[PDB]
Amino acid sequence: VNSFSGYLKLTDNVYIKNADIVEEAKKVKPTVVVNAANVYLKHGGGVAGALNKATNNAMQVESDDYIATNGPLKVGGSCVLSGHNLAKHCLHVVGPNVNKGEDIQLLKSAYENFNQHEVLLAPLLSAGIFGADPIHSLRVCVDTVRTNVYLAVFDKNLYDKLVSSFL
Ligand SMILES: Cc1ccc(C(N)=O)cn1
Repeated sequence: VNSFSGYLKLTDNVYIKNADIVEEAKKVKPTVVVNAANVYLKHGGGVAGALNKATNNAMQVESDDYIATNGPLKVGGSCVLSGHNLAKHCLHVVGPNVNKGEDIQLLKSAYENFNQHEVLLAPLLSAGIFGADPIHSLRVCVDTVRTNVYLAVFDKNLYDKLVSSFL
């Protein structure tokens, strides 16, 4: 048993809810919250800008030190950093950004990072301002992630479309 409430069960391991991932993280304090990161860990908008704002910019300060030491992530890659006031850990995962012309085949590689963690609170990778089709992102999630993932979908309209179109 875990602390996640109000989710619809899609599969053995994937759950979904219409929720603000920031508000969900603040309530649950999960072991792992996933950030929709870019390779530079520049958290300006969307899930990343919202998560970073909720940490009072401490996520960005930590991220800048990580990049100064290690250089940029790979598209499809990840790093584990602090969860600050939101979670124990933040898994920063880089899905391909369609609005930058990145290979959508890298979405499966991105979701494979989730398998290193038994339970995660996450957004749909490459959705929102990353430009991918969220229906596709949910299909890749279900077909790739084997650990227990609790998906937070900000848009109520999109949430309802994801549920009603799910095979
Ligand atoms: C303020 C806020 C919360 C959540 C998101 C999101 N999931 O893109 C964006 N902005």
